[PDB]
Amino acid sequence: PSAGASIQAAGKEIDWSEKKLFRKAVVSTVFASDQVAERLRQDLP
Amino acid sequence: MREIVHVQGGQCGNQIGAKFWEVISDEHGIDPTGTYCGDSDLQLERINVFYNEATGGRFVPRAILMDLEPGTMDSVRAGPFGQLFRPDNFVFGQTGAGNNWAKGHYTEGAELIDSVLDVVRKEAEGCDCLQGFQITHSLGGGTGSGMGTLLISKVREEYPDRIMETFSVFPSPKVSDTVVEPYNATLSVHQLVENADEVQVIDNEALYDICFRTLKLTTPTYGDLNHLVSAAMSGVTCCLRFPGQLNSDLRKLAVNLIPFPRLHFFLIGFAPLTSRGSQQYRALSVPELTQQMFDAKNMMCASDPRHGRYLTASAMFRGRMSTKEVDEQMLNVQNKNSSYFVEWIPNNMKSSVCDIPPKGLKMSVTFVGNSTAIQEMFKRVSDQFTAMFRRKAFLHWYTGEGMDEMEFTEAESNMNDLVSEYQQYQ
Amino acid sequence: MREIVHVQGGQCGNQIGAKFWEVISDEHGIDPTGTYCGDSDLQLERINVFYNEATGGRFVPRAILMDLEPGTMDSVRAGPFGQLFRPDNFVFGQTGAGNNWAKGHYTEGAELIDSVLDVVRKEAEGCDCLQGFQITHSLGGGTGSGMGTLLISKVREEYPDRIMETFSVFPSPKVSDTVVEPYNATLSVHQLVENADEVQVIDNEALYDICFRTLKLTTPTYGDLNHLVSAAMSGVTCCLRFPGQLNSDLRKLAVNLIPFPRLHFFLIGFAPLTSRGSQQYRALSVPELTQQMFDAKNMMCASDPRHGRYLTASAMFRGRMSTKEVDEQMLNVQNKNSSYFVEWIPNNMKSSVCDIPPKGLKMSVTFVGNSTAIQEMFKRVSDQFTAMFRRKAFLHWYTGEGMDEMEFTEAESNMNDLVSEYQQYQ
Amino acid sequence: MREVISIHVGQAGIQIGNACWELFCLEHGIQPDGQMPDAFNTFFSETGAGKHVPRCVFLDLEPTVVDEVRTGTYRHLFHPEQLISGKEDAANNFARGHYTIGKEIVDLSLDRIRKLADNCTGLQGFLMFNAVGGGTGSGLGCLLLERLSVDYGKKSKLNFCSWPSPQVSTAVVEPYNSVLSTHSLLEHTDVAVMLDNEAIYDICRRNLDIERPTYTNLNRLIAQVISSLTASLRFDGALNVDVTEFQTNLVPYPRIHFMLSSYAPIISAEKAYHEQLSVAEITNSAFEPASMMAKCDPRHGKYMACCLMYRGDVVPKDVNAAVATIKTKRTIQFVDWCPTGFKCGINYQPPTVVPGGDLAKVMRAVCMISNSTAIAEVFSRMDHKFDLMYAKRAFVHWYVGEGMEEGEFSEAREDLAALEKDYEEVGI
Amino acid sequence: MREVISIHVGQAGIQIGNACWELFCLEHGIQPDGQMPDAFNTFFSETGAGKHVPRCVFLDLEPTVVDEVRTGTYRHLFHPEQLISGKEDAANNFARGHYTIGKEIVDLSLDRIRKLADNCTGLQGFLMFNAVGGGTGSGLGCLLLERLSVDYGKKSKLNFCSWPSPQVSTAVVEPYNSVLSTHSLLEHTDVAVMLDNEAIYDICRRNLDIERPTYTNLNRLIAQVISSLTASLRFDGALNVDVTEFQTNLVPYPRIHFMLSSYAPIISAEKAYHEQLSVAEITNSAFEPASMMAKCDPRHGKYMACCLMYRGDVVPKDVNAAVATIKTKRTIQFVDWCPTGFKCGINYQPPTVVPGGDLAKVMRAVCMISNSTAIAEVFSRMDHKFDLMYAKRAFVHWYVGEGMEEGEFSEAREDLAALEKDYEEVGI
Amino acid sequence: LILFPEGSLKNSNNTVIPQSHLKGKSVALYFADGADPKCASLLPFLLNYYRTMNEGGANQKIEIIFVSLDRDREAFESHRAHMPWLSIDLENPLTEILKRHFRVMKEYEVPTYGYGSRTGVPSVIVIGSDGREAQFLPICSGLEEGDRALLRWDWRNTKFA
Ligand SMILES: Nc1nc2c(ncn2[C@@H]2O[C@H](COP(=O)(O)OP(=O)(O)OP(=O)(O)O)[C@@H](O)[C@H]2O)c(=O)[nH]1
Ligand SMILES: Nc1nc2c(ncn2[C@@H]2O[C@H](COP(=O)(O)OP(=O)(O)OP(=O)(O)O)[C@@H](O)[C@H]2O)c(=O)[nH]1
Ligand SMILES: Nc1nc2c(ncn2[C@@H]2O[C@H](COP(=O)(O)OP(=O)(O)O)[C@@H](O)[C@H]2O)c(=O)[nH]1
Ligand SMILES: Nc1nc2c(ncn2[C@@H]2O[C@H](COP(=O)(O)OP(=O)(O)O)[C@@H](O)[C@H]2O)c(=O)[nH]1
Ligand SMILES: [Mg+2]
Ligand SMILES: [Mg+2]
Repeated sequence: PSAGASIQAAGKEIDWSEKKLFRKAVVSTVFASDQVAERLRQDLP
Repeated sequence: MREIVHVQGGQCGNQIGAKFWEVISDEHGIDPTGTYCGDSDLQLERINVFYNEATGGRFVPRAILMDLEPGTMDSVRAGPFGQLFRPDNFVFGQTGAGNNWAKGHYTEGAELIDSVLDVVRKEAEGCDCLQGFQITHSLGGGTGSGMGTLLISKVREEYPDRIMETFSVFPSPKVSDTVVEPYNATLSVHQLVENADEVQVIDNEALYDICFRTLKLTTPTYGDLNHLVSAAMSGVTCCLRFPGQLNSDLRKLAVNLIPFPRLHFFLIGFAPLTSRGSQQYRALSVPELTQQMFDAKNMMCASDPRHGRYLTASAMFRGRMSTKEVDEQMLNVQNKNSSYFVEWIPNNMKSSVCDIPPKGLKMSVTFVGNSTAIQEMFKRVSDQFTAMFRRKAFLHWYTGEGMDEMEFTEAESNMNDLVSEYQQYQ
Repeated sequence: MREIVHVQGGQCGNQIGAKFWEVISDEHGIDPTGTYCGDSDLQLERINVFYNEATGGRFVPRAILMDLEPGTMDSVRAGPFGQLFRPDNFVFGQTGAGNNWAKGHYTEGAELIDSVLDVVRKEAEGCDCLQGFQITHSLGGGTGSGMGTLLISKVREEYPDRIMETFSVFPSPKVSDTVVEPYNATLSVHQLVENADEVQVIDNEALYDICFRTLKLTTPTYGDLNHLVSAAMSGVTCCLRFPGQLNSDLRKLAVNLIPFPRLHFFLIGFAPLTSRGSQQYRALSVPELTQQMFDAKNMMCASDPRHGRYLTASAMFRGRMSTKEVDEQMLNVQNKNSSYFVEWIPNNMKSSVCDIPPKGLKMSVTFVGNSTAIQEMFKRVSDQFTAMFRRKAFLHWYTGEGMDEMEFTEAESNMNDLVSEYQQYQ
Repeated sequence: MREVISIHVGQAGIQIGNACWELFCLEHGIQPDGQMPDAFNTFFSETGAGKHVPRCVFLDLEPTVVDEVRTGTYRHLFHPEQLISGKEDAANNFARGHYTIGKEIVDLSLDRIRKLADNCTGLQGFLMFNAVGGGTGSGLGCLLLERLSVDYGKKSKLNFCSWPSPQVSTAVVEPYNSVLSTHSLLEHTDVAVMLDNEAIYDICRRNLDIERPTYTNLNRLIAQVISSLTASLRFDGALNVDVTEFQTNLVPYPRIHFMLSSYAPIISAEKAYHEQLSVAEITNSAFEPASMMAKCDPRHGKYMACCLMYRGDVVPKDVNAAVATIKTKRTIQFVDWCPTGFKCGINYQPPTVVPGGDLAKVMRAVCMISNSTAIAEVFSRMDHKFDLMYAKRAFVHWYVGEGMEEGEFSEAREDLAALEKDYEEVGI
Repeated sequence: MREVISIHVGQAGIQIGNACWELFCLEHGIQPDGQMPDAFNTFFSETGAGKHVPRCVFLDLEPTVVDEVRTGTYRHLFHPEQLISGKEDAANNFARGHYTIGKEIVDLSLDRIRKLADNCTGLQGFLMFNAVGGGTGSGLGCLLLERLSVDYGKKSKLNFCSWPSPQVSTAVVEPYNSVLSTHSLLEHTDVAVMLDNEAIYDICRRNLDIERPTYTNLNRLIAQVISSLTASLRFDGALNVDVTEFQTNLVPYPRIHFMLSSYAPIISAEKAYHEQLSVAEITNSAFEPASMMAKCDPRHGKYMACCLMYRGDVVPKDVNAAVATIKTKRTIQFVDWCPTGFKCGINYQPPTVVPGGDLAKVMRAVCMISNSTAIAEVFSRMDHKFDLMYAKRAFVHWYVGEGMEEGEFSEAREDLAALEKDYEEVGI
Repeated sequence: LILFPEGSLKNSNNTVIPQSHLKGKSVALYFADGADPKCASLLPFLLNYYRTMNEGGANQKIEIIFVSLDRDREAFESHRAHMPWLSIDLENPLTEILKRHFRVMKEYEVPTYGYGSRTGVPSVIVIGSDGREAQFLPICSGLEEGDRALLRWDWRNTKFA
């Protein structure tokens, strides 16, 4: 019985933390405005 | 005081809603941490129109972001100005509304409408009195035409005394995104005409033509369309939040611009718009802003207003300006091309001035009109609908969720006699 | 001047009063050893209502830990805040009930009931004049529903004027844990209905959906339910410990909640309940706490109040507040709900501002209401009872330890007699 | 504190106990010399300087299976006086074990059982590990259990039987002595958990990937079964199940108490890391028809009560979710007098693994023990088997020789004929 | 969250799965063991400490390709018992895959996909990959979709067939196999795109200059197609679509659900350098009447619906303007009643190239899933290939002597002919 | 303690590695004979298994050390040129000490070392830190299942720590 270093099978560390209603989302250039944001701002470079 | 509940729905609805809070927060000095960096009383003297203080100096918005699919909630929250809303108001489904009106209005939206209605009555019954709701759904697709219009019937019968404005995005059949657009459009007109009082039709062909021909941008994206729409969105409710000489709430737009209670689909266009070069050559004054808003390559509907007539109109002038030039310029347009302005209404339009201009600008106009050229919108989608319904095209889904053959014939009828009610006032 | 004698029954009772004696002890500033370690002189005023002072400066709780399994109090005495109790009132059995109602109320509980009634009356007879007793009995099991309810019968005759307020945990069928929970529950009801004063019913099912749909946590333990009930245990006894602007004790909750002398069973809520994400975005003032109080999801019973009338109530607000936002929101919800409110009573609401909130919290409230909508949770158990008992299933071990068959058919004869009684006031 | 005196009879019971007492030693770490290099007081009795001695009485009328464990590795753990042995084997014969060769050993076995039942406070049950397939297991098992009925009347007396499996049968007289032992299993036993060889044959090939296991590999599975059953008594955890409430949630009528069993995470370590053993996965693998360790399709007969022994790191709420998963499934049927049909227990320490065995590490396991009406055709298949040899009375002269008045076969015929007749009488 | 079980049946279905579960592994970052050095939720259930496993079953009634994956590189990416095999295959016969050898494999496969569907309720649909030109692919694939309808029914069942080619068939009995399996292909699947082999040979003969391609190259182009339909099913994107949004927007009538597929650009290193990839350029090469991947000229028919999956560095107005130029060309016709026949979906993630493969590192790609009346041609070649052999009952004694009887061959004829009259009555 | 001294452990192309180059890996000895039909049948399976394990991953997971039970040095090198993993020279008495420690002999038993149980040829056996046995892969044993008992390996729970 000296073999006590037998690591657990199936990586089951059940989620003690709260759930995540939000998953990662890459910020997209297509839904980011730019362009007309500075055209409706009278920038005058 | 008077609060405007914002009832974003669908992928198009939440994306234009996020940019709407991106153009209202920068006017109100709001950081996306709820704080206020600014030095004017004028930004918080009426902060209760769109923002609610929650016990920590944070002005969380009144926005009820919904859909039936778990994707575009994540894009908004992780996006810019995203960590400003309330996650309880991020009410969503888990399945996918696959451009199907039947399972957005009748079956799948039925088990989510009760939870969304709880959220909207949460932030609407606790106030002094609400001025009115504000939906920004899209009238093409599954949950925009579905879940978006389903609540419109439910909260109309719950509050049948208040203004209900809808920045609906009509489908573009010239070049489109789906095939079942005619079904998702005709089955949403007949309940947007009986349970709504200010529709604001927005086409994507206009959003693409006027960003490229007027603004002279080679490739401006979806968020660029969102900022163009949301610029008009802020300019309709400018007078509610910011003070002005001739103020105008949403009900003031309705009382002056609705000839008959069924004729309430409105054109809308924001009309200072110069290109990258012409920002230093154009002259910002009231006559030049007046000429732009009647010019058809400023219009955000892509139904040409000079093919029809003008029952009535309006222009929310926004900025410091002299008020004679507000109203003497409007008979310059009413007397020059009087072939459009109809004869059974003298001085067809409603002017208004809110003193605070939008950010960066000095003077802006938000032209809203009721022209009988939107009957061309209901004409080209009628062409799409009668070609498909005559051959029972794409039907087994819709008859699959229980809704049957009969209500197409009054969906066509409610749109056809709406065209006939625009023929006999031009 | 007032004293409460607390007895914990069953493995549920000795683990829900294990956390109750944690939450009320740091509310009075008590070390695990027993010394006073607090920040306010407003902790050491009514220590007498839950504690007895010992030699040396060490307060000992008035807690009789009552069970027949010895292993439960071994874990309590080894866990935190369990060595605070006096060892001589750890009245432990060794045989233990087999989740039988006969095991405790007729055999192998009756020899030990003299051991528990002697230690109960030792704490009880030493008093100025006590309010009464609180018992955390656990309908569905064998010891809390068994010998714990015989404590309810055999304390009522020695103290017939002192209150018999009692917290209960009924067995919900989808969170069922023992097949004979129908037999244990309905045998524990028909004795509790004639010997009790205030039965605060709690369900494990509705403890799950308040932590899954409001506290926003998926499967992270069972002790989350114990702490949520333990806030409600101390929220009702706010005036017996701390001063209040308006005062109400449990005898106040007797006259203003029980209309007729068989209307005992009450519904319990607690509603400053905020999730992790909505912590920054939620206003913790009085209007947002009176709406979650009456939110049917927040109630700790799966016995939906919208499916029934609503006789009386008591609003136990706990935090420094103005009384003139307590009570207009009582009449606001009473006018705006209307039909879900009994009609032969003008005001169905009670209010009592307690001046000192629990630590962390600025402001709290605990619902104690008497609604007819506990009829469906009772009738749900009665459907279970008529399942096995119609053919006499699982019955040869309730008749082998004493009992005849007559007390089973009497347990249902006064069961449906009560649910009909709750029903016809609707 | 608590203790459960184990009584093993027959070579199957002895070899099963060689794996069960193997595994109890390594759960709470106890070396074969008794020494450890309050939880041990469920199967061990501390006496002296760390000399933990088991609570068992070995029994066999032949000196071959228990002399061999005297010379093995447990000469010192198993203290050498309760390893009761005889000389003449009962030879697959009920009339030998229940009669002439066997009264000499009941007297000494009852002595050491009485010494083991009156040396620790509040004994809690008797786990018998018998073998109804032969001689000493069935014959001495029946006589001994009939004496415990009067010596301890109020007493819980769980059994663990190896019933003759349908196609596998290593002795031809198994159908006789199986029916002859129903008299000892119908009115003298509280819990009758049913095991047989060929179902634990199949449970190891398709799940543990051993195509040639042995009775060691079988008895490791049985040792896992009773370890989960007695894990709540020995150890601590939320919502414990005692032996006192074990039969209270499984035995509806005093005569129908024949249960079954299924384990769940029986996977070798290769295809155990490749599956996430969730609560819903292991409970549906438990209710799988092929996971019963009896030839019993649990679909020709409706369930009556279940006892799902979860153990390890399991939360008490997703157990309710997975139970609700089973309830809504139409392939797992229930009968109409049980809107609730589950009593579940939960331990906290993980299901142990034997170093050198066929199992892996999991901190979860469902040892569900269920009392269904589908146990009836296990007995009724033996009814047709018994009648085919009794018609012209072969293998009978031995029984009639050492006892067995002709008519005990007839009363055991009608005893087991009344047994399954109760079963379809209950479920309608 | 969202997930699809990818059933891989037959021998060609396994060989497609060998290519798809290499491109998907490179796309998600999964090692051949399973660890990584939350988009991995539609394909890879997290069964470990970073150790993923595909939600797929490898199914072939012949053991030789199943064991070859079991001894290959991805022998630990896959759970060992997900790879279900038999011993005798079906050899080129519908009724062997459907009846005799199919008893003993459907019970364990449908059990396994039940244990792959219980990990989440939010399953989008099932995929099934087969070759309807031979024994196991058509034979077991028919019986699989039969029983899949009596289990989860509203759940979508897609299909990526490997239909016989005009002159390429590499079998002699294949018109009997293909025609007689159309019944499962017409009443039990929802999306039924055709993919014959020598169209893909033509793709890597004109656009890749490979005069000597193998089956492993064809599977790579198929795997790139599967990656681009389910690119939206795991990632972000401007326009997001799931599997039910395909069917509602591409299938006009319930019987008309056989699709065609194209993918562009299929280009290599010597080509990609001298050419500018603009959205109009890729959609032009996708719409040309030779890039169709099952041998069906769209000029000999009328389009009914068209789904395009833009993927990578693509802006929406380059989609929205170049789709107009397609509509203006007279060589392509939409029939009468779909003058919005275009479902465009935009992703951000570029198509990942398998290193040392045959494709470039293109930043933008389109896959076509289109419906047309032109695919009366792909089923009418089976009309004179089946009926001309069937005139005097060729290759019939295998099928009738093995369970199926004569007459079911007749039933397949009006099943295909009712499909043929259906496509000609819709487009007029 | 030390199992393999400084000059004992040599891999392919004859470079000696010390004990330091072996942690983090699942280590087995492999007692095999050159002329033995069991070994000749088992060796391609061991080669393929070793190649798949130690090629498809982010770490070198398993590792095998050869020990010859053959007759001479030419038979050593003829066997040795076929395996790529570690090995011990036959003339080192370390092989004989491992033979006596792990009981893997070849029926020459009473002439020198007359104890009992035998565990014959071949034997791949996984080892640990202090040279203790961990688990036996049952090629020729009580399970006697050949050419697939290599799959009974447990690399995660047996590591040379
Ligand atoms: N599970 C299991 N069953 C066994 C084992 N050994 C024997 N059996 C079964 O026991 C049944 C017969 O009982 P035996 O143990 O062989 O003999 P007995 O009960 O001691 O009585 P005798 O016949 O007098 O030796 C057979 O059906 C065997 O299948 C074992 O090690 N494990
Ligand atoms: N695309 C593709 N098609 C293949 C491949 N291998 C075989 N096919 C096609 O499959 C058809 C023959 O069926 P197979 O897939 O070989 O085998 P089967 O129909 O599943 O029946 P079995 O051989 O018994 O398993 C022929 O039309 C082949 O052209 C492949 O690797 N890729
Ligand atoms: N103007 C604009 N249109 C959008 C946006 N997102 C999507 N759309 C349009 O919405 C149509 C597709 O509808 P969809 O979003 O799928 O409907 P849903 O079911 O409500 O999600 C397409 O024509 C898009 O052009 C946006 O951010 N702005
Ligand atoms: N809320 C709560 N419920 C519990 C707790 N412990 C057990 N329960 C449940 O309460 C029910 C009552 O059982 P109980 O009488 O206490 O068990 P017994 O002491 O063994 O007779 C059981 O079915 C448990 O599921 C706890 O700590 N808190
Ligand atoms: Mg034996
Ligand atoms: Mg083939």
